[PDB]
Amino acid sequence: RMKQLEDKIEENTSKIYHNTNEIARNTKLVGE
Amino acid sequence: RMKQLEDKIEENTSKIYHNTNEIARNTKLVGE
Amino acid sequence: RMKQLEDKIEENTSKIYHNTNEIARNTKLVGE
Ligand SMILES: [Cl-]
Ligand SMILES: [Cl-]
Repeated sequence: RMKQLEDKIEENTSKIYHNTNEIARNTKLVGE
Repeated sequence: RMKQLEDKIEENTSKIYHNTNEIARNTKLVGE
Repeated sequence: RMKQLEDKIEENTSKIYHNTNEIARNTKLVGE
């Protein structure tokens, strides 16, 4: 199971990575 | 411990799911 | 390995925590 769990953690890390970039884009677009 | 760790991973997956939707809403609202 | 995996999960939890706050800021700034 542990390798799969490491898989799942990495899938979450990747989703977070992309979300962080999208948030940054929104932050810039709402900024003055 | 492993079942609890799977729990925690799922709690993070769920938080990511909701954040992704909220980010999408912000993206649309900042869009032209 | 399990302690390290718990580490990694917590690093993701922390990234999510900060992203949630930033999303909230963007939500308020796009709000009427
Ligand atoms: Cl995770
Ligand atoms: Cl956002």
